[PDB]
Amino acid sequence: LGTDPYEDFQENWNTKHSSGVTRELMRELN
Amino acid sequence: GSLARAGKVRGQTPKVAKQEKKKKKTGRAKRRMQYNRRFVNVKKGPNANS
Amino acid sequence: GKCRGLRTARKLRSHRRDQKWHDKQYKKAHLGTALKANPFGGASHAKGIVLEKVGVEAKQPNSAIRKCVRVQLIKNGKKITAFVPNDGCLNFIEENDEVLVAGFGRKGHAVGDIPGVRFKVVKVANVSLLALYKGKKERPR
Amino acid sequence: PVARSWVCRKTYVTPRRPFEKSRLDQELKLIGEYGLRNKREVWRVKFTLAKIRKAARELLTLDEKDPRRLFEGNALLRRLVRIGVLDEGKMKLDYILGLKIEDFLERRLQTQVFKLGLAKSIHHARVLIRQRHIRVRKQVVNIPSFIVRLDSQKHIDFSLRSPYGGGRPGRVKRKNAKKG
RNA sequence: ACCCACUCCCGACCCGGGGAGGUAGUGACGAAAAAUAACAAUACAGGACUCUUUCGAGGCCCUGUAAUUGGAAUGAGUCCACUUUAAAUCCUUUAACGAGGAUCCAUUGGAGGGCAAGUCUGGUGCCAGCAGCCGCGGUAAUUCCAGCUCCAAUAGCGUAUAUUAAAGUUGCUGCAGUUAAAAAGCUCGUAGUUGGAUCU
Ligand SMILES: [Mg+2]
Repeated sequence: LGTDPYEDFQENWNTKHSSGVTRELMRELN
Repeated sequence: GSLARAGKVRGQTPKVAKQEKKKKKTGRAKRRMQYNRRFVNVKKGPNANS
Repeated sequence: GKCRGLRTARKLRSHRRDQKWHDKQYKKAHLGTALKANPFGGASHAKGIVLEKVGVEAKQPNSAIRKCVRVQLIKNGKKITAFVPNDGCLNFIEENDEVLVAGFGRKGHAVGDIPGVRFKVVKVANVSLLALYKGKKERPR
Repeated sequence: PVARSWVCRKTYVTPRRPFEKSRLDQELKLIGEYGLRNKREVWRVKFTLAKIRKAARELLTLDEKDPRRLFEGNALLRRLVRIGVLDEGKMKLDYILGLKIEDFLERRLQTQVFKLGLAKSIHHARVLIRQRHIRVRKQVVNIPSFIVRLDSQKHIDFSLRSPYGGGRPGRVKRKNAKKG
């Protein structure tokens, strides 16, 4: 029960933290 | 501009001392610790918080 | 297309010679006008004397005051502007001081917000700015 | 003018990409398995293997009965058999390209003294060798990267003048004996 | 700074001389090897692995806060002596002393992306500053100043500059010219470049 990388990326793909949310989602996927 | 605010935040920051801690291994024994930590005994990162 | 004969070496070599001068890196290196206009004269570092403390306002969208210094070079008498890198490092420099000055990372190009500045300070009065900033050495008295 | 020699080499090459995640994991596994000190000790063996593969690829482009191919192919194959990396029954120039870094890392004295039961781990072997407790054929060796020749495998023993052989006890046992 | 002991040269010369040359001093230009710990017993965060469906037994194998215990091993240093050498120094060889934990204490750069590694906590508030490039900072800053933690190389690691690769962005191999940079307004014409079958 932590944070969801999918939701994080979908909500912050165009903000300042896009480069970090992409990295976290890639870590979750692979 | 006006050269009168130089060093502002560096002089404003409160001074905090470093905590004394046990010394770090060096050389062949430091790189053994990383191997044991990452491979033999184990989607997140080494410095993940919470 | 291009000529492809067995007796074409002179044509190929002369055409390559002529067309290399349209490469701006090659022309800049091999023409000699960019070596005479370089204040350092081909050197990586140079020493100079501080004339004045200046403040250069940054280019938009940034809004700040980069703290630089005007320096006259000892070996040729030319005048340059040098950026003082870290936080509060302008407080270590005083007028009429001798400073060591280096390039600023882009081979004669400006870097970042700072407009028209190609140089940075490394040492003041034979003390590195890093040692002064980290409190390893102090200004001589 | 001096009577000096200026011939020297660099024994390693750095990787082109400094932060390749797959290569960082692969190299630390070798470091941990063979008890190496730093990444430079992997790039050295890897350089030596790279130069061996490059000579073989150059010989393999000659005629099968080229006089230089049969002279420097036999020499390279014999050299590889002598240290124990290549097999006796595989002396063909195409089996050099099947060699791996792990083959070369297994012939180190540090690995061998551990695999012969002298040391309790690969890190105990390192200190045992560096502390002058091991000899190979009556000669004391304290270089962990000493590549063991095949007909030297049987002559790795404890030093004749060490507490683990027939030597006197070290300073600590002597000092504690007089403590009472 | 020391010496003609080595390599050689010169002279009337087996004997004399040589800042040639050799030896020490300074020396992180650069290159090679290689310390900064190892082991055992304990008890767990524990982990796999065998049996008990399960509770559990684990002495089979493994990692770590171990401010938990324990003696075993060693240089680095101090320092007899020999050895080295023209005389020494250094290396090598050997008696004696020499290691438990703020020590006989590893550093240099980083933690948004390129590019490995924290939207942690405190301060500042388009200021100070960071930033090779994109960019960060306007009161909840993943980027500044610090603490903690983390990672890259390691007795080394940053910066400036020249240069090679990357650059099939100088193209012989091997690029382009309708619209992105670009075919002369058109034709003649010398040098240059290139030139159809065909002979045993
Ligand atoms: Mg990353």
